[PDB]
Amino acid sequence: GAMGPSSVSGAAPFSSFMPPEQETVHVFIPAQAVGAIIGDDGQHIKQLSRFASASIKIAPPETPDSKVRMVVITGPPEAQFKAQGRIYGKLKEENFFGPKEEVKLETHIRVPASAAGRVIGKGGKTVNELQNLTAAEVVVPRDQTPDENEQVIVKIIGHFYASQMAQRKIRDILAQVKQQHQKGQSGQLQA
RNA sequence: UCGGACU
Repeated sequence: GAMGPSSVSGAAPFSSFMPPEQETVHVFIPAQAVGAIIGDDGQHIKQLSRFASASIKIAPPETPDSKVRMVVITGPPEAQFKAQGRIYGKLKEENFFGPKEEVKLETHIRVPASAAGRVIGKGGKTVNELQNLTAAEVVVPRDQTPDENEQVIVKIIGHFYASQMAQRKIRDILAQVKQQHQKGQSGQLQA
């Protein structure tokens, strides 16, 4: 509903719209915590957009899991690190579940189905390593349960410092797997 | 040494 005639035609058609084809993570916070993030004039979450340099979209009560709300963080690692830690710490400052409890969010990151059992380490090894030492609990889907685009989602349950280290290591191994797949023997023992 | 677990 923007009926702008646009009669002005400059040699430089400055397009004010931006396509968020950036790295998109989905992390959810309890519905009570959503009130703290969104509640501030209903724009503080949208402030995160420019602040974290990302396209911030908030989930309405659409999905049956509406006991929580999934936030759509579309942006580079800049936004991933900034927004994720920002909201994570925000749950702490808001004295919801911070002084008497540790904030435990679930970050969904994009992993290829062909590497689902790879990011979990050599048989749930990354879970043991990251949970015990880093306090980052990493969980994968049962076997894979893949999307047609061979997409699976792996969850990070922990704390800001842990989650960042975990998601970095996961994508670290992950990326190098796909590279090894391409620049190698694909996935067969022929020679 | 690239498998599958832990919820």
